[PDB]
Amino acid sequence: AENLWVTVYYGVPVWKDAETTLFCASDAKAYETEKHNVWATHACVPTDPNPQEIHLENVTEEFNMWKNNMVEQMHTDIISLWDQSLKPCVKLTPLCVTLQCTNVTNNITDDMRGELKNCSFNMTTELRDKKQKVYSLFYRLDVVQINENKEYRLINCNTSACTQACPKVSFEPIPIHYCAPAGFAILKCKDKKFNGTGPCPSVSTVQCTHGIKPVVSTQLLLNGSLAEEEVMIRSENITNNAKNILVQFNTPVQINCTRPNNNTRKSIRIGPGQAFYATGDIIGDIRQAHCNVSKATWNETLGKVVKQLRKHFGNNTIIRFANSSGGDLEVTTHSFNCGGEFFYCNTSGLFNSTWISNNDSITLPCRIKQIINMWQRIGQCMYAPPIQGVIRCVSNITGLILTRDGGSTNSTTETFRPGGGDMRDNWRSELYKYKVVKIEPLGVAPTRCKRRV
Amino acid sequence: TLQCTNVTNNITDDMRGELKNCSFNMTTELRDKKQKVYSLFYRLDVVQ
Amino acid sequence: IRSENITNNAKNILVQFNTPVQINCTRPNNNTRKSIRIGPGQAFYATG
Amino acid sequence: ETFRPGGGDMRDNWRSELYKYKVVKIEPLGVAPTRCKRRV
Amino acid sequence: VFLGFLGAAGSTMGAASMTLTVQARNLLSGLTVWGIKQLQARVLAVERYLRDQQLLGIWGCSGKLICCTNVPWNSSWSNRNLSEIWDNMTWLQWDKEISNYTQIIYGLLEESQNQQEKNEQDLLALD
Amino acid sequence: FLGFLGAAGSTMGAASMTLTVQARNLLSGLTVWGIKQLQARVLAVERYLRDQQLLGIWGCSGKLICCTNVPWNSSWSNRNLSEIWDNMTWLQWDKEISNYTQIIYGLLEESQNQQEKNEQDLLALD
Amino acid sequence: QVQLQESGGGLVQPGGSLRLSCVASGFDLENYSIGWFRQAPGKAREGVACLSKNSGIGHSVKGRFTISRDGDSNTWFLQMGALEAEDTAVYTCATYNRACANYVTIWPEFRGQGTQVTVSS
Ligand SMILES: *[C@@H]1O[C@H](CO)[C@@H](O[C@@H]2O[C@H](CO)[C@@H](O[C@@H]3O[C@H](CO)[C@@H](O)[C@H](O)[C@@H]3O)[C@H](O)[C@H]2NC(C)=O)[C@H](O)[C@H]1NC(C)=O
Ligand SMILES: *[C@@H]1O[C@H](CO)[C@@H](O[C@@H]2O[C@H](CO)[C@@H](O)[C@H](O)[C@H]2NC(C)=O)[C@H](O)[C@H]1NC(C)=O
Ligand SMILES: *[C@@H]1O[C@H](CO)[C@@H](O[C@@H]2O[C@H](CO)[C@@H](O)[C@H](O)[C@H]2NC(C)=O)[C@H](O)[C@H]1NC(C)=O
Ligand SMILES: *[C@@H]1O[C@H](CO)[C@@H](O[C@@H]2O[C@H](CO)[C@@H](O)[C@H](O)[C@H]2NC(C)=O)[C@H](O)[C@H]1NC(C)=O
Ligand SMILES: *[C@@H]1O[C@H](CO)[C@@H](O[C@@H]2O[C@H](CO)[C@@H](O)[C@H](O)[C@H]2NC(C)=O)[C@H](O)[C@H]1NC(C)=O
Ligand SMILES: *[C@@H]1O[C@H](CO)[C@@H](O[C@@H]2O[C@H](CO)[C@@H](O)[C@H](O)[C@H]2NC(C)=O)[C@H](O)[C@H]1NC(C)=O
Ligand SMILES: *[C@@H]1O[C@H](CO)[C@@H](O[C@@H]2O[C@H](CO)[C@@H](O)[C@H](O)[C@H]2NC(C)=O)[C@H](O)[C@H]1NC(C)=O
Ligand SMILES: *[C@@H]1O[C@H](CO)[C@@H](O[C@@H]2O[C@H](CO)[C@@H](O)[C@H](O)[C@H]2NC(C)=O)[C@H](O)[C@H]1NC(C)=O
Ligand SMILES: *[C@@H]1O[C@H](CO)[C@@H](O[C@@H]2O[C@H](CO)[C@@H](O)[C@H](O)[C@H]2NC(C)=O)[C@H](O)[C@H]1NC(C)=O
Ligand SMILES: *[C@@H]1O[C@H](CO)[C@@H](O)[C@H](O)[C@H]1NC(C)=O
Ligand SMILES: *[C@@H]1O[C@H](CO)[C@@H](O)[C@H](O)[C@H]1NC(C)=O
Ligand SMILES: *[C@@H]1O[C@H](CO)[C@@H](O)[C@H](O)[C@H]1NC(C)=O
Ligand SMILES: *[C@@H]1O[C@H](CO)[C@@H](O)[C@H](O)[C@H]1NC(C)=O
Ligand SMILES: *[C@@H]1O[C@H](CO)[C@@H](O)[C@H](O)[C@H]1NC(C)=O
Ligand SMILES: *[C@@H]1O[C@H](CO)[C@@H](O)[C@H](O)[C@H]1NC(C)=O
Ligand SMILES: *[C@@H]1O[C@H](CO)[C@@H](O)[C@H](O)[C@H]1NC(C)=O
Ligand SMILES: *[C@@H]1O[C@H](CO)[C@@H](O)[C@H](O)[C@H]1NC(C)=O
Ligand SMILES: *[C@@H]1O[C@H](CO)[C@@H](O)[C@H](O)[C@H]1NC(C)=O
Ligand SMILES: *[C@@H]1O[C@H](CO)[C@@H](O)[C@H](O)[C@H]1NC(C)=O
Ligand SMILES: *[C@@H]1O[C@H](CO)[C@@H](O)[C@H](O)[C@H]1NC(C)=O
Ligand SMILES: *[C@@H]1O[C@H](CO)[C@@H](O)[C@H](O)[C@H]1NC(C)=O
Ligand SMILES: *[C@@H]1O[C@H](CO)[C@@H](O)[C@H](O)[C@H]1NC(C)=O
Ligand SMILES: *[C@@H]1O[C@H](CO)[C@@H](O)[C@H](O)[C@H]1NC(C)=O
Ligand SMILES: *[C@@H]1O[C@H](CO)[C@@H](O)[C@H](O)[C@H]1NC(C)=O
Ligand SMILES: *[C@@H]1O[C@H](CO)[C@@H](O)[C@H](O)[C@H]1NC(C)=O
Repeated sequence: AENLWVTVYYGVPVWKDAETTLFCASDAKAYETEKHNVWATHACVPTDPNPQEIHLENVTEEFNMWKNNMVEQMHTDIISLWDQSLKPCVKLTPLCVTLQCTNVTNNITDDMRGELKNCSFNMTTELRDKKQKVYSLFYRLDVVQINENKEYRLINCNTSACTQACPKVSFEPIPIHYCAPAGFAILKCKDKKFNGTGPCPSVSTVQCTHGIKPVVSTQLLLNGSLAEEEVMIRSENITNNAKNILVQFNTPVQINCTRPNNNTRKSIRIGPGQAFYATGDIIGDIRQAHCNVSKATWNETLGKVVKQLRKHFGNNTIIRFANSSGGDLEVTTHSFNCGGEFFYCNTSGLFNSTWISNNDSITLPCRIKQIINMWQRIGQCMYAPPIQGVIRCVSNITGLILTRDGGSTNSTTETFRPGGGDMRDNWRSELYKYKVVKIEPLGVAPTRCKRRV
Repeated sequence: TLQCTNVTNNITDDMRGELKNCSFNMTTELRDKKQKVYSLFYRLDVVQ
Repeated sequence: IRSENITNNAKNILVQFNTPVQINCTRPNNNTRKSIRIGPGQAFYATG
Repeated sequence: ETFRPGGGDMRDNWRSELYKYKVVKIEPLGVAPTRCKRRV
Repeated sequence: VFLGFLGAAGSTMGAASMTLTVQARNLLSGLTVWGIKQLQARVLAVERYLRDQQLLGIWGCSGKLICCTNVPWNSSWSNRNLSEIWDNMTWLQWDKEISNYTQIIYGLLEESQNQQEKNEQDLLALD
Repeated sequence: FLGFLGAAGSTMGAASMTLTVQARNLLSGLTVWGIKQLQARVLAVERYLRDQQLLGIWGCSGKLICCTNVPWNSSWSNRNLSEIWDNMTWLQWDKEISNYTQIIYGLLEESQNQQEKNEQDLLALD
Repeated sequence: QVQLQESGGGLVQPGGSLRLSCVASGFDLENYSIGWFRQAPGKAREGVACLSKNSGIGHSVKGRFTISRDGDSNTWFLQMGALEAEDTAVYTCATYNRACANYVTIWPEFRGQGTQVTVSS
């Protein structure tokens, strides 16, 4: 009692905040009958058949969404898994001879006037001696005029050269789990009214994350994870005009679309072993790909979003939406992916309204590009090979990345326009209720012991 | 095969010879056309 | 004066000084580098 | 006696800065006699 | 029972000193991506565990979980009642309170252990 | 106070006080500076584990001074007592006994085994 | 810090050209892209140029105005030609989003003070 003596305790529940490297855990799904994936999960280990979560209590731990290292750890794994899966296949440099292109007039519609082009050029055959005359169909977004049947040129044999995508693999996303190594724990906040930089007095611990799809989109999140109750508004600091507003939906909105044009890929040879799959002969009419959304759902989802959003900007304000006002070609237009073909739809029929304080469907035209430059860098691209038949995609609009304009002193004319930028807000919307903690077990405490000799 | 000639632009007897004009054909960014460029090459980097 | 075995004719004799001996030099010219195109992306910078 | 400058292997520019150094592996275990006996 | 990793992290210190085994049993569980990434952590974890074990062994300890020791409380680190410490706070609060008095303690413990070793060694001589 | 290897010039008698200093840091802490560095962080832990296992099997595990059976044989070194512990350094001791440190490592193991069997049978009998 | 320092203002005879430029530092001009303002009395704010990072593209709202850069030097040159009577305003250079997100409408942070450009015979 009157004597107080130190005592060393091992393995007490004490943790600190730190950073480390997490690893794969993907569902097996047999995986023997697989057509490979660019996000190769064969290197990843099999996952737990049933993850177990332990509910904590009495503990309130502060979180943070905008200063999380998990996001920056993920963005250097998708890129690294992308560069690794484009190395062992064709590396076509000899495709930028002076193309001699002309127009196409095979039963076209005035909406798709121009666009497709009949290009014709010379290639080196498998023998290093002879040359062959080939022809192809090239979209207007992949050829530029030179020397102003005028000669054209691929937009890319001016700054870089690109490797045609490996034709066996597919761009299908698959769920992936991120699990921490031994000696660390994954804290997860289970409160339904989380708002970003705020403590969760319900935090539990989990073996590791739930399956999260590495989808890629812009200004409209697709196939995301919804939220309970009502739509949620998150931001870094919502008083500024240079910070995004990551809206999260409650009731999903279905969007679906196709490419109504038959396409027959044809293969030609450019060397020993290597092949080049170019498009030729569109069998049928010529129409433009367009995406349909249901008006009866958007007409109420925008209303719910504005009702929730009017909290931070006063009650007597006129919220007004608008379309993107300019920028790059990846930010100002929807840029999703659908079965190996990259659409660039033009969303200006949605962000069109004005809201005061007191069956029909919407169609969005689209364009197709083949010389993609995702993971924005300088010195790479990827010729996406043409695919046969007509593809259809049905997708789930659970999100929005609106940004403000403001700046015009104090008034009530708040306008919101969609906007992207860094492709890091598509993963800060799925890894927001997680943090990684390092356990420090050794501890010291006073008690009534002596350690008699 | 470089085609090279001498340099006689305000030369100094200590640096006689040495530098050489050298013209040659180079492939442009397109795999079809050829340029015609020139450069100045020291006498220690070219052989007859 | 350091050496591996200083009585031989095939072993270096490393000498370490006491006071530095300053040495200057410069190249009394202006070369201007021009850039020409080799192919897709690559460039070659050649004196001009 | 005539002296002439001369190089050779590109290894005498680093034998002039790493000359008063060496690396040693420390072996801790030791044995010595003293006046005990482990009492059971 | 109330098992699981970090299960009693919210429980009081009185009942927290019963699951020390659970929180210490799994401290050592076990050229493309998912390659050297795993191997960069599977060595760090081993090094951390070995360092903790060596630190525990330097003092008069390594029985394991609970270990008595000399060097009494300085009475200035915490002017709190014993029942105050052991029945109302949690381990996280205790760490926050004594996060920054430990450095001298980590040397006091080892010097006490060395003194005890010398006492035993020179006592085992005259007999 | 002193530091790492600070008593390596001190006498044997005063050297057996800083054993903790020279024992606490045996576990300190692609491209070049990649796998080459990673080799050392594995070799060090392997050496430390081997040393601990040796300080194990003999019967000790308390580290530092741990004095034992297997009485000294005069054939190894016919010297006095104060001659060893007050006018020598550990390096000189290693030089004197370097070839004889191979039979002791075998005697200690069997002594420990005998002690363990004696204790076990004595305990299990009653 | 990041604040932008501008220079090159003056008076122009209709049918001429300018070399407006602005230079800044602050250990953070790697995440941002620098564009330009345009404010005439009685009118709102517009945009004139935005040199987007990640693409090197030289977006502009009118054909005459072009933005440009040179090497690693932290200076940006706005080249304008064939000015008319309507190009009399206050020109400011500010920092926009990393991919030149919405301009000609946004009001950015880390903005400059602004030179003066007047046109008349
Ligand atoms: C969001 O999730 C939906 C649901 O999985 C994705 O739609 C799916 O897209 C794939 C790829 O085009 C479709 O697979 C294809 O199925 C056809 C018919 O079986 C088959 O012939 C093809 O070889 C290919 O396997 C899948 O059917 C389709 N799901 C449904 C219900 O139609 C969608 O792609 C996801 N969003 C994004 C942006 O990827
Ligand atoms: C695009 O161009 C190709 C070749 O320039 C056209 O193919 C020609 O089709 C006619 C009949 O319509 C044949 O008589 C020619 O022999 C074909 N050319 C060659 C080189 O074989 C093609 O019709 C054009 N249009 C489309 C839609 O492909
Ligand atoms: C959120 O953003 C607002 C932007 O208005 C920040 O307020 C500005 O803060 C800077 C630096 O303190 C001042 O120079 C400005 O005058 C402030 N603006 C206004 C209108 O007051 C605010 O500080 C940000 N919040 C946080 C936590 O950083
Ligand atoms: C998205 O595709 C789905 C399925 O093709 C469409 O849903 C069907 O729409 C028709 C309209 O005539 C209904 O008769 C069907 O009952 C619907 N299917 C189901 C399962 O209910 C949907 O219309 C498409 N999206 C839009 C905006 O039209
Ligand atoms: C956003 O919407 C506006 C108007 O709805 C678009 O402005 C038109 O753009 C076209 C394309 O150059 C012009 O031909 C029209 O004259 C413009 N109309 C007006 C009234 O200015 C604008 O292009 C849309 N932005 C995007 C990115 O789609
Ligand atoms: C994106 O969609 C908008 C919405 O229709 C397009 O804006 C119209 O474009 C046509 C094309 O000539 C013009 O005639 C109209 O005046 C435009 N405005 C309206 C209200 O219809 C726009 O052109 C599309 N494309 C781009 C690149 O913005
Ligand atoms: C190196 O070669 C160039 C080109 O062959 C020479 O430049 C020529 O200079 C004369 C006058 O001195 C001009 O009339 C020619 O038009 C130039 N050629 C070209 C292609 O423009 C140059 O004189 C030579 N010598 C040096 C030292 O540069
Ligand atoms: C240093 O170099 C001298 C060379 O002059 C070595 O002396 C020679 O040793 C070889 C082998 O023992 C004899 O065959 C020569 O006859 C010796 N030369 C003379 C002049 O006597 C000397 O051994 C070298 N030092 C060491 C330590 O090896
Ligand atoms: C090396 O020393 C020589 C001689 O001292 C320098 O040559 C002089 O250069 C100056 C500057 O052009 C002339 O005014 C003198 O007439 C030169 N003297 C001569 C040629 O005897 C030379 O500049 C020095 N080089 C350095 C310092 O880099
Ligand atoms: C061919 O298409 C181009 C599109 O750039 C158009 O300008 C041109 O008028 C068209 N010519 C014919 C003959 O269709
Ligand atoms: C392809 O090569 C032939 C060789 O006879 C040539 O006549 C033709 O113009 C070439 N086509 C081009 C350069 O588009
Ligand atoms: C080629 O790329 C450069 C950028 O390096 C660009 O400025 C130019 O417009 C492109 N097209 C040409 C030179 O025809
Ligand atoms: C989240 O809620 C907390 C509650 O105090 C508030 O301080 C913080 O600013 C909020 N963050 C937002 C609205 O982004
Ligand atoms: C989209 O809707 C239009 C008219 O509402 C219809 O003609 C078209 O076939 C639809 N497309 C898809 C893919 O649903
Ligand atoms: C597209 O072409 C294939 C093969 O010629 C054919 O089976 C299919 O019916 C075509 N699609 C349409 C919509 O005509
Ligand atoms: C649909 O949009 C109109 C136009 O702004 C609006 O008046 C109406 O309230 C919307 N529908 C709902 C259910 O809010
Ligand atoms: C929305 O677009 C329609 C035509 O698509 C147009 O009549 C209307 O004016 C637009 N909304 C606003 C606020 O201008
Ligand atoms: C889209 O949302 C609907 C409604 O909740 C859901 O049934 C469907 O599975 C979602 N699509 C996905 C997850 O691909
Ligand atoms: C050119 O330089 C070479 C260098 O040896 C020399 O032999 C030759 O005479 C020179 N000729 C002229 C015309 O300068
Ligand atoms: C470069 O090519 C042209 C082709 O017309 C040729 O006449 C000339 O001799 C070449 N230059 C050389 C080989 O130095
Ligand atoms: C260095 O000095 C020692 C002193 O005994 C001498 O034996 C040795 O030969 C010397 N080494 C040289 C001069 O290289
Ligand atoms: C050499 O060339 C540069 C390039 O224009 C020029 O500015 C400079 O004045 C010239 N002379 C010297 C001594 O640098
Ligand atoms: C949590 O807090 C309550 C309220 O004081 C307490 O009764 C309980 O023992 C604490 N621990 C657990 C595990 O519930
Ligand atoms: C521990 O907290 C701060 C951090 O160094 C220190 O200033 C303070 O003095 C320490 N606590 C006490 C009670 O002295
Ligand atoms: C070194 O030798 C001297 C002379 O015998 C002795 O006094 C001293 O204690 C020794 N040790 C140290 C650390 O100086």
